[PDB]
Amino acid sequence: QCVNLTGRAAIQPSFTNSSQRGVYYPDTIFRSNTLVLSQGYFLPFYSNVSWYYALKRVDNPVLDFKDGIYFAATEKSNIVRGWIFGTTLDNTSQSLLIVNNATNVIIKVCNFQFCYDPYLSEFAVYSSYANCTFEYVSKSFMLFDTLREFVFRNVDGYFKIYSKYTPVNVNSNLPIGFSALEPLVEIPAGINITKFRTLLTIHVFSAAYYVGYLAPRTFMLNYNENGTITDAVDCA
Amino acid sequence: LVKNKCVNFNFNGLTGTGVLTESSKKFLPFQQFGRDIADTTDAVRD
Amino acid sequence: NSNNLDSKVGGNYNYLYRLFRKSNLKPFERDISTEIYQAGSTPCNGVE
Ligand SMILES: *[C@@H]1O[C@H](CO)[C@@H](O[C@@H]2O[C@H](CO)[C@@H](O)[C@H](O)[C@H]2NC(C)=O)[C@H](O)[C@H]1NC(C)=O
Ligand SMILES: *[C@@H]1O[C@H](CO)[C@@H](O[C@@H]2O[C@H](CO)[C@@H](O)[C@H](O)[C@H]2NC(C)=O)[C@H](O)[C@H]1NC(C)=O
Ligand SMILES: *[C@@H]1O[C@H](CO)[C@@H](O)[C@H](O)[C@H]1NC(C)=O
Ligand SMILES: *[C@@H]1O[C@H](CO)[C@@H](O)[C@H](O)[C@H]1NC(C)=O
Ligand SMILES: *[C@@H]1O[C@H](CO)[C@@H](O)[C@H](O)[C@H]1NC(C)=O
Ligand SMILES: *[C@@H]1O[C@H](CO)[C@@H](O)[C@H](O)[C@H]1NC(C)=O
Ligand SMILES: *[C@@H]1O[C@H](CO)[C@@H](O)[C@H](O)[C@H]1NC(C)=O
Ligand SMILES: *[C@@H]1O[C@H](CO)[C@@H](O)[C@H](O)[C@H]1NC(C)=O
Repeated sequence: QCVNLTGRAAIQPSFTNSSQRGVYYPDTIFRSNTLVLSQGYFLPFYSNVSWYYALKRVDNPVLDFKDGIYFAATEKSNIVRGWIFGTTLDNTSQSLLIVNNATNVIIKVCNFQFCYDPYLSEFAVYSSYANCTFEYVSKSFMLFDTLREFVFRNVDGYFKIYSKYTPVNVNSNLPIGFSALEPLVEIPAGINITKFRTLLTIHVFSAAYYVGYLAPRTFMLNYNENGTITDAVDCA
Repeated sequence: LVKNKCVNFNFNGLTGTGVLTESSKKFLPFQQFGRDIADTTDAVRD
Repeated sequence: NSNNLDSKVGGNYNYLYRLFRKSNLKPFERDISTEIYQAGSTPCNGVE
Protein backbone atom coordinates (compact mmCIF):
# COMPACT_ATOMS: atom_id res chain seq x y z
CA GLN A 1 0.00 0.00 0.00
CA CYS A 2 1.08 3.57 -0.75
CA VAL A 3 0.30 6.75 1.19
CA ASN A 4 1.39 10.37 0.68
CA LEU A 5 3.07 12.11 3.62
CA THR A 6 1.16 15.40 3.76
CA GLY A 7 2.62 17.91 6.19
CA ARG A 8 6.29 18.02 5.26
CA ALA A 9 8.31 21.11 4.46
CA ALA A 10 9.48 21.69 0.90
CA ILE A 11 12.84 20.15 0.05
CA GLN A 12 15.61 22.76 -0.08
CA PRO A 13 19.28 21.71 -0.43
CA SER A 14 22.07 23.45 1.42
CA PHE A 15 25.61 23.44 0.06
CA THR A 16 29.16 22.63 1.19
CA ASN A 17 32.23 21.05 -0.41
CA SER A 18 33.96 17.67 -0.45
CA SER A 19 37.47 18.75 0.52
CA GLN A 20 39.73 15.79 -0.34
CA ARG A 21 36.93 13.24 0.16
CA GLY A 22 36.13 10.11 -1.81
CA VAL A 23 39.20 8.32 -3.19
CA TYR A 24 38.87 4.58 -3.81
CA TYR A 25 41.31 1.76 -4.50
CA PRO A 26 41.68 1.25 -8.28
CA ASP A 27 43.61 -2.05 -8.22
CA THR A 28 43.74 -5.34 -6.30
CA ILE A 29 47.56 -5.45 -6.17
CA PHE A 30 49.76 -4.94 -3.10
CA ARG A 31 52.06 -1.95 -3.59
CA SER A 32 54.22 -0.42 -0.87
CA ASN A 33 56.43 2.68 -0.73
CA THR A 34 55.30 3.78 -4.20
CA LEU A 35 53.59 6.75 -5.83
CA VAL A 36 51.39 6.06 -8.86
CA LEU A 37 49.60 8.23 -11.40
CA SER A 38 46.11 7.09 -12.41
CA GLN A 39 43.32 8.03 -14.82
CA GLY A 40 39.64 7.50 -14.19
CA TYR A 41 36.44 8.89 -12.71
CA PHE A 42 37.03 10.62 -9.39
CA LEU A 43 35.23 13.07 -7.16
CA PRO A 44 36.99 16.43 -7.70
CA PHE A 45 38.74 18.02 -4.75
CA TYR A 46 36.86 20.90 -3.11
CA SER A 47 33.82 20.09 -5.27
CA ASN A 48 30.27 21.32 -4.76
CA VAL A 49 28.10 18.78 -2.92
CA SER A 50 24.39 18.82 -2.08
CA TRP A 51 23.09 18.59 1.48
CA TYR A 52 19.79 17.04 2.60
CA TYR A 53 18.16 16.85 6.03
CA ALA A 54 15.87 14.27 7.65
CA LEU A 55 14.69 15.81 10.93
CA LYS A 56 8.82 16.89 10.06
CA ARG A 57 10.83 17.27 6.84
CA VAL A 58 11.67 14.19 4.76
CA ASP A 59 13.95 14.63 1.74
CA ASN A 60 13.50 11.82 -0.81
CA PRO A 61 13.76 13.51 -4.22
CA VAL A 62 14.66 12.03 -7.59
CA LEU A 63 18.30 12.77 -8.42
CA ASP A 64 20.33 12.07 -11.56
CA PHE A 65 22.91 9.26 -11.47
CA LYS A 66 25.13 10.77 -14.16
CA ASP A 67 28.45 8.88 -14.06
CA GLY A 68 28.88 7.78 -10.45
CA ILE A 69 27.73 8.98 -7.04
CA TYR A 70 29.59 9.75 -3.82
CA PHE A 71 27.04 9.35 -1.01
CA ALA A 72 27.97 10.38 2.54
CA ALA A 73 25.64 9.95 5.53
CA THR A 74 26.04 11.38 9.04
CA GLU A 75 23.79 9.47 11.40
CA LYS A 76 23.45 8.37 15.01
CA SER A 77 20.10 6.54 14.65
CA ASN A 78 20.48 4.73 11.27
CA ILE A 79 17.58 6.60 9.64
CA VAL A 80 18.93 6.03 6.11
CA ARG A 81 18.26 2.45 5.05
CA GLY A 82 18.75 1.98 1.31
CA TRP A 83 18.41 3.14 -2.26
CA ILE A 84 16.63 2.45 -5.53
CA PHE A 85 18.31 2.85 -8.93
CA GLY A 86 16.66 2.85 -12.34
CA THR A 87 15.43 5.03 -15.19
CA THR A 88 11.63 5.23 -15.49
CA LEU A 89 11.09 3.93 -11.93
CA ASP A 90 7.88 2.24 -13.15
CA ASN A 91 7.09 -1.36 -14.05
CA THR A 92 8.02 -0.69 -17.70
CA SER A 93 11.75 -1.01 -16.89
CA GLN A 94 14.06 -2.95 -14.57
CA SER A 95 15.16 -1.41 -11.27
CA LEU A 96 17.69 -2.22 -8.54
CA LEU A 97 16.66 -2.11 -4.86
CA ILE A 98 19.18 -2.14 -1.98
CA VAL A 99 17.54 -2.17 1.46
CA ASN A 100 19.16 -2.76 4.86
CA ASN A 101 17.07 -4.34 7.59
CA ALA A 102 18.25 -4.90 11.17
CA THR A 103 20.46 -7.90 10.36
CA ASN A 104 21.15 -8.22 6.61
CA VAL A 105 21.03 -6.38 3.27
CA ILE A 106 18.62 -7.35 0.48
CA ILE A 107 19.46 -6.58 -3.17
CA LYS A 108 16.87 -7.17 -5.89
CA VAL A 109 16.76 -6.50 -9.65
CA CYS A 110 13.10 -6.67 -10.72
CA ASN A 111 10.31 -4.67 -12.36
CA PHE A 112 8.85 -2.67 -9.47
CA GLN A 113 5.78 -0.44 -9.32
CA PHE A 114 7.29 2.04 -6.88
CA CYS A 115 4.92 4.24 -4.91
CA TYR A 116 4.80 8.00 -5.38
CA ASP A 117 6.62 8.47 -2.05
CA PRO A 118 8.89 5.60 -0.90
CA TYR A 119 9.69 5.29 2.79
CA LEU A 120 10.22 2.57 5.35
CA SER A 121 8.42 2.53 8.70
CA GLU A 122 6.24 -2.20 7.35
CA PHE A 123 7.71 -1.80 3.84
CA ALA A 124 5.63 0.84 2.00
CA VAL A 125 7.84 1.11 -1.09
CA TYR A 126 6.35 -0.92 -3.96
CA SER A 127 2.82 -2.06 -4.70
CA SER A 128 4.03 -5.15 -6.61
CA TYR A 129 7.04 -6.61 -8.42
CA ALA A 130 7.67 -9.24 -11.10
CA ASN A 131 10.36 -10.86 -13.27
CA CYS A 132 13.17 -10.94 -10.70
CA THR A 133 16.41 -11.71 -12.55
CA PHE A 134 18.84 -11.29 -9.62
CA GLU A 135 18.52 -11.85 -5.86
CA TYR A 136 21.19 -11.35 -3.18
CA VAL A 137 21.39 -11.70 0.61
CA SER A 138 24.52 -10.66 2.52
CA LYS A 139 25.41 -8.81 5.72
CA SER A 140 24.15 -5.34 6.58
CA PHE A 141 26.12 -2.48 5.06
CA MET A 142 25.07 -0.45 8.12
CA LEU A 143 25.90 -2.95 10.87
CA PHE A 144 27.41 10.01 18.83
CA ASP A 145 27.44 10.55 15.08
CA THR A 146 28.83 8.06 12.57
CA LEU A 147 29.95 8.92 9.03
CA ARG A 148 29.30 6.31 6.34
CA GLU A 149 30.69 6.96 2.85
CA PHE A 150 29.86 5.07 -0.34
CA VAL A 151 30.75 5.27 -4.02
CA PHE A 152 28.28 3.81 -6.55
CA ARG A 153 29.69 3.24 -10.04
CA ASN A 154 27.90 1.56 -12.98
CA VAL A 155 30.40 0.10 -15.47
CA ASP A 156 30.23 -2.69 -18.08
CA GLY A 157 27.15 -4.39 -16.72
CA TYR A 158 28.42 -4.34 -13.12
CA PHE A 159 27.20 -2.23 -10.22
CA LYS A 160 30.26 -1.49 -8.06
CA ILE A 161 30.11 -0.25 -4.47
CA TYR A 162 33.05 1.02 -2.38
CA SER A 163 32.49 1.90 1.28
CA LYS A 164 34.10 3.25 4.45
CA TYR A 165 32.83 3.84 8.00
CA THR A 166 34.26 6.14 10.69
CA PRO A 167 32.88 7.41 14.03
CA VAL A 168 33.06 11.21 14.09
CA ASN A 169 32.03 13.86 16.61
CA VAL A 170 28.62 15.52 17.05
CA ASN A 171 29.49 18.17 14.45
CA SER A 172 27.23 16.64 11.80
CA ASN A 173 28.89 18.71 9.04
CA LEU A 174 30.94 16.72 6.51
CA PRO A 175 34.37 16.67 8.19
CA ILE A 176 37.29 18.25 6.37
CA GLY A 177 39.97 15.67 5.68
CA PHE A 178 41.10 12.72 3.58
CA SER A 179 39.29 9.40 3.07
CA ALA A 180 40.30 6.24 1.16
CA LEU A 181 37.30 4.02 0.39
CA GLU A 182 37.75 0.24 -0.01
CA PRO A 183 36.02 -2.10 -2.49
CA LEU A 184 32.85 -3.72 -1.18
CA VAL A 185 30.63 -5.40 -3.80
CA GLU A 186 30.16 -5.96 -7.54
CA ILE A 187 26.59 -6.91 -8.50
CA PRO A 188 26.01 -8.24 -12.03
CA ALA A 189 22.88 -6.27 -12.94
CA GLY A 190 23.10 -5.32 -16.61
CA ILE A 191 20.62 -2.44 -16.45
CA ASN A 192 20.47 1.23 -17.45
CA ILE A 193 20.67 3.62 -14.47
CA THR A 194 20.00 7.36 -14.73
CA LYS A 195 18.08 8.21 -11.51
CA PHE A 196 17.92 7.26 -7.84
CA ARG A 197 15.98 7.95 -4.64
CA THR A 198 16.95 7.45 -0.99
CA LEU A 199 15.00 5.36 1.53
CA LEU A 200 14.47 7.03 4.92
CA THR A 201 12.90 5.51 8.02
CA ILE A 202 10.26 7.65 9.75
CA HIS A 203 9.21 7.20 13.38
CA VAL A 204 11.76 12.19 13.05
CA PHE A 205 15.26 11.33 14.30
CA SER A 206 18.04 13.57 12.99
CA ALA A 207 20.17 12.45 10.04
CA ALA A 208 21.96 14.15 7.17
CA TYR A 209 23.11 13.02 3.74
CA TYR A 210 25.42 14.63 1.16
CA VAL A 211 25.59 13.85 -2.58
CA GLY A 212 28.49 14.42 -4.97
CA TYR A 213 29.11 13.66 -8.65
CA LEU A 214 32.14 11.90 -10.15
CA ALA A 215 34.00 13.51 -13.06
CA PRO A 216 36.79 12.23 -15.38
CA ARG A 217 40.16 13.22 -13.98
CA THR A 218 43.78 12.23 -13.36
CA PHE A 219 44.93 11.64 -9.78
CA MET A 220 48.29 11.06 -8.10
CA LEU A 221 48.08 8.48 -5.31
CA ASN A 222 50.53 7.55 -2.55
CA TYR A 223 51.15 4.20 -0.85
CA ASN A 224 52.93 3.59 2.45
CA GLU A 225 55.02 0.70 3.78
CA ASN A 226 51.91 -1.17 4.92
CA GLY A 227 50.24 -0.93 1.51
CA THR A 228 47.39 1.55 2.09
CA ILE A 229 46.60 4.82 0.35
CA THR A 230 47.43 7.84 2.51
CA ASP A 231 47.51 10.90 0.23
CA ALA A 232 46.45 12.04 -3.22
CA VAL A 233 46.76 15.03 -5.54
CA ASP A 234 44.18 16.37 -8.01
CA CYS A 235 46.27 17.37 -11.02
CA ALA A 236 43.72 19.78 -12.53
CA LEU B 1 57.77 -27.33 -2.00
CA VAL B 2 61.50 -27.72 -2.67
CA LYS B 3 62.93 -24.68 -0.93
CA ASN B 4 66.14 -22.64 -1.27
CA LYS B 5 67.11 -23.64 -4.80
CA CYS B 6 66.69 -22.50 -8.41
CA VAL B 7 63.34 -24.01 -9.45
CA ASN B 8 60.19 -23.37 -11.49
CA PHE B 9 57.43 -22.56 -9.03
CA ASN B 10 54.08 -22.35 -10.96
CA PHE B 11 52.00 -20.90 -8.11
CA ASN B 12 48.28 -20.75 -9.02
CA GLY B 13 48.99 -20.58 -12.74
CA LEU B 14 51.79 -18.01 -12.35
CA THR B 15 55.04 -19.57 -13.55
CA GLY B 16 58.68 -18.61 -13.22
CA THR B 17 62.05 -19.43 -11.68
CA GLY B 18 63.19 -18.31 -8.25
CA VAL B 19 63.83 -18.88 -4.55
CA LEU B 20 61.22 -18.84 -1.76
CA THR B 21 61.57 -17.31 1.73
CA GLU B 22 59.11 -16.31 4.45
CA SER B 23 57.74 -12.75 4.62
CA SER B 24 56.03 -10.50 7.16
CA LYS B 25 53.85 -8.67 4.62
CA LYS B 26 50.14 -8.48 5.46
CA PHE B 27 47.58 -8.63 2.64
CA LEU B 28 44.03 -7.35 2.58
CA PRO B 29 41.45 -10.11 1.98
CA PHE B 30 41.09 -9.25 -1.73
CA GLN B 31 44.83 -9.38 -2.54
CA GLN B 32 47.10 -12.31 -3.36
CA PHE B 33 50.00 -10.98 -5.46
CA GLY B 34 52.37 -8.09 -4.81
CA ARG B 35 54.55 -6.10 -7.19
CA ASP B 36 57.60 -3.93 -6.50
CA ILE B 37 59.15 -0.86 -8.15
CA ALA B 38 60.16 -2.83 -11.26
CA ASP B 39 56.56 -4.18 -11.38
CA THR B 40 57.65 -7.83 -11.04
CA THR B 41 55.96 -10.11 -8.52
CA ASP B 42 57.74 -10.53 -5.20
CA ALA B 43 55.13 -11.74 -2.68
CA VAL B 44 52.75 -14.67 -3.21
CA ARG B 45 50.16 -16.07 -0.80
CA ASP B 46 50.65 -19.82 -0.44
CA ASN C 1 24.11 -27.13 -33.52
CA SER C 2 20.89 -28.24 -31.82
CA ASN C 3 18.52 -29.06 -34.68
CA ASN C 4 17.49 -32.25 -32.87
CA LEU C 5 16.21 -30.65 -29.66
CA ASP C 6 15.02 -27.18 -30.72
CA SER C 7 13.05 -28.09 -33.87
CA LYS C 8 9.48 -29.40 -33.98
CA VAL C 9 7.74 -30.87 -37.01
CA GLY C 10 5.01 -28.22 -36.95
CA GLY C 11 7.56 -25.51 -36.14
CA ASN C 12 9.13 -24.08 -32.98
CA TYR C 13 8.10 -20.49 -32.25
CA ASN C 14 9.23 -20.10 -28.63
CA TYR C 15 12.53 -18.31 -29.33
CA LEU C 16 12.42 -14.53 -29.72
CA TYR C 17 14.65 -11.58 -30.56
CA ARG C 18 14.41 -7.79 -30.61
CA LEU C 19 14.11 -6.11 -34.01
CA PHE C 20 13.61 -2.39 -33.25
CA ARG C 21 15.40 -0.21 -30.71
CA LYS C 22 16.04 3.51 -30.39
CA SER C 23 19.77 3.05 -29.82
CA ASN C 24 22.51 0.46 -29.57
CA LEU C 25 23.01 -1.65 -26.47
CA LYS C 26 26.09 -1.25 -24.30
CA PRO C 27 28.32 -4.21 -23.38
CA PHE C 28 26.77 -6.86 -21.13
CA GLU C 29 23.46 -4.98 -20.93
CA ARG C 30 19.99 -6.52 -21.11
CA ASP C 31 16.59 -5.23 -22.26
CA ILE C 32 13.37 -7.17 -21.63
CA SER C 33 10.79 -4.41 -22.15
CA THR C 34 7.88 -4.83 -24.57
CA GLU C 35 6.74 -1.31 -25.41
CA ILE C 36 5.53 -0.31 -28.88
CA TYR C 37 8.19 1.05 -31.22
CA GLN C 38 7.20 4.29 -32.94
CA ALA C 39 8.55 4.36 -36.49
CA GLY C 40 7.74 8.02 -37.21
CA SER C 41 5.73 10.84 -35.67
CA THR C 42 2.12 10.59 -34.41
CA PRO C 43 2.72 8.70 -31.13
CA CYS C 44 1.43 5.15 -30.80
CA ASN C 45 -0.30 5.00 -27.38
CA GLY C 46 -0.24 1.20 -27.61
CA VAL C 47 -2.47 1.03 -30.69
CA GLU C 48 -0.04 -1.19 -32.66
C1 LIG D 1 7.65 -11.74 -16.77
O1 LIG D 1 6.66 -12.25 -15.87
C2 LIG D 1 5.38 -12.47 -16.49
C3 LIG D 1 4.45 -12.94 -15.39
O2 LIG D 1 5.13 -13.73 -14.43
C4 LIG D 1 5.51 -13.48 -17.63
O3 LIG D 1 4.25 -13.64 -18.28
C5 LIG D 1 3.83 -15.01 -18.17
O4 LIG D 1 4.63 -15.89 -18.99
C6 LIG D 1 4.24 -17.27 -18.90
C7 LIG D 1 5.21 -18.05 -19.76
O5 LIG D 1 5.30 -17.49 -21.07
C8 LIG D 1 2.79 -17.44 -19.35
O6 LIG D 1 2.41 -18.80 -19.19
C9 LIG D 1 1.89 -16.55 -18.50
O7 LIG D 1 0.55 -16.64 -18.96
C10 LIG D 1 2.36 -15.11 -18.59
N1 LIG D 1 1.53 -14.24 -17.77
C11 LIG D 1 1.10 -13.04 -18.18
C12 LIG D 1 0.25 -12.29 -17.20
O8 LIG D 1 1.39 -12.59 -19.28
C13 LIG D 1 6.55 -12.99 -18.63
O9 LIG D 1 6.75 -13.96 -19.64
C14 LIG D 1 7.87 -12.72 -17.92
N2 LIG D 1 8.86 -12.20 -18.85
C15 LIG D 1 10.10 -12.69 -18.95
C16 LIG D 1 10.98 -12.04 -19.97
O10 LIG D 1 10.49 -13.62 -18.25
C1 LIG E 1 19.41 4.67 -20.92
O1 LIG E 1 18.19 5.38 -20.70
C2 LIG E 1 18.10 6.67 -21.31
C3 LIG E 1 16.76 7.24 -20.92
O2 LIG E 1 15.71 6.34 -21.24
C4 LIG E 1 18.29 6.56 -22.82
O3 LIG E 1 18.36 7.88 -23.35
C5 LIG E 1 17.42 8.08 -24.42
O4 LIG E 1 17.99 7.73 -25.69
C6 LIG E 1 17.10 7.92 -26.81
C7 LIG E 1 17.84 7.45 -28.04
O5 LIG E 1 18.56 8.51 -28.65
C8 LIG E 1 16.69 9.39 -26.89
O6 LIG E 1 15.76 9.55 -27.96
C9 LIG E 1 16.05 9.81 -25.57
O7 LIG E 1 15.74 11.20 -25.61
C10 LIG E 1 17.01 9.55 -24.42
N1 LIG E 1 16.40 9.92 -23.16
C11 LIG E 1 16.77 11.00 -22.47
C12 LIG E 1 16.04 11.25 -21.18
O8 LIG E 1 17.66 11.75 -22.86
C13 LIG E 1 19.58 5.83 -23.14
O9 LIG E 1 19.68 5.61 -24.54
C14 LIG E 1 19.64 4.48 -22.42
N2 LIG E 1 20.91 3.82 -22.68
C15 LIG E 1 21.05 2.83 -23.56
C16 LIG E 1 22.43 2.27 -23.69
O10 LIG E 1 20.11 2.39 -24.21
C1 LIG F 1 -0.19 10.69 -3.99
O1 LIG F 1 -0.41 11.85 -4.80
C2 LIG F 1 -0.41 11.61 -6.22
C3 LIG F 1 -0.60 12.95 -6.89
O2 LIG F 1 0.38 13.88 -6.47
C4 LIG F 1 -1.50 10.60 -6.57
O3 LIG F 1 -1.43 10.31 -7.96
C5 LIG F 1 -1.32 9.33 -5.76
O4 LIG F 1 -2.39 8.43 -6.02
C6 LIG F 1 -1.27 9.65 -4.27
N1 LIG F 1 -1.03 8.44 -3.50
C7 LIG F 1 -1.99 7.81 -2.81
C8 LIG F 1 -3.36 8.42 -2.87
O5 LIG F 1 -1.76 6.79 -2.17
C1 LIG G 1 35.35 24.37 1.38
O1 LIG G 1 34.52 24.52 2.55
C2 LIG G 1 35.24 25.00 3.69
C3 LIG G 1 34.26 25.01 4.84
O2 LIG G 1 33.84 23.69 5.17
C4 LIG G 1 35.82 26.38 3.39
O3 LIG G 1 36.56 26.84 4.52
C5 LIG G 1 36.73 26.29 2.17
O4 LIG G 1 37.22 27.57 1.83
C6 LIG G 1 35.94 25.72 1.00
N1 LIG G 1 36.78 25.61 -0.18
C7 LIG G 1 36.48 26.16 -1.35
C8 LIG G 1 37.46 25.95 -2.46
O5 LIG G 1 35.45 26.81 -1.51
C1 LIG H 1 27.01 24.99 -5.51
O1 LIG H 1 25.99 25.13 -6.51
C2 LIG H 1 24.90 25.98 -6.12
C3 LIG H 1 23.89 25.95 -7.24
O2 LIG H 1 24.53 26.06 -8.50
C4 LIG H 1 25.43 27.39 -5.82
O3 LIG H 1 24.35 28.21 -5.39
C5 LIG H 1 26.50 27.31 -4.75
O4 LIG H 1 27.05 28.61 -4.52
C6 LIG H 1 27.60 26.36 -5.19
N1 LIG H 1 28.64 26.27 -4.17
C7 LIG H 1 29.86 26.79 -4.32
C8 LIG H 1 30.80 26.60 -3.17
O5 LIG H 1 30.19 27.39 -5.34
C1 LIG I 1 2.18 -1.87 -14.76
O1 LIG I 1 1.91 -0.47 -14.63
C2 LIG I 1 0.65 -0.06 -15.19
C3 LIG I 1 0.57 1.44 -15.04
O2 LIG I 1 1.51 2.10 -15.88
C4 LIG I 1 -0.49 -0.79 -14.48
O3 LIG I 1 -1.73 -0.42 -15.06
C5 LIG I 1 -0.28 -2.29 -14.61
O4 LIG I 1 -1.29 -2.99 -13.88
C6 LIG I 1 1.09 -2.67 -14.05
N1 LIG I 1 1.32 -4.10 -14.19
C7 LIG I 1 1.56 -4.90 -13.15
C8 LIG I 1 1.78 -6.35 -13.48
O5 LIG I 1 1.60 -4.49 -12.00
C1 LIG J 1 16.24 -9.27 7.85
O1 LIG J 1 16.77 -9.84 6.65
C2 LIG J 1 17.14 -11.23 6.78
C3 LIG J 1 17.75 -11.64 5.46
O2 LIG J 1 18.99 -12.31 5.65
C4 LIG J 1 15.93 -12.06 7.17
O3 LIG J 1 16.32 -13.41 7.35
C5 LIG J 1 15.32 -11.52 8.46
O4 LIG J 1 14.13 -12.23 8.78
C6 LIG J 1 14.99 -10.04 8.28
N1 LIG J 1 14.41 -9.49 9.50
C7 LIG J 1 15.04 -9.43 10.68
C8 LIG J 1 14.25 -8.82 11.80
O5 LIG J 1 16.18 -9.85 10.84
C1 LIG K 1 52.18 -0.35 9.77
O1 LIG K 1 51.50 -1.10 10.79
C2 LIG K 1 52.22 -1.19 12.03
C3 LIG K 1 51.39 -2.06 12.95
O2 LIG K 1 51.09 -3.31 12.35
C4 LIG K 1 52.47 0.20 12.59
O3 LIG K 1 53.24 0.09 13.78
C5 LIG K 1 53.22 1.04 11.57
O4 LIG K 1 53.38 2.37 12.05
C6 LIG K 1 52.44 1.08 10.26
N1 LIG K 1 53.16 1.85 9.26
C7 LIG K 1 53.02 3.17 9.12
C8 LIG K 1 53.84 3.81 8.04
O5 LIG K 1 52.27 3.82 9.84
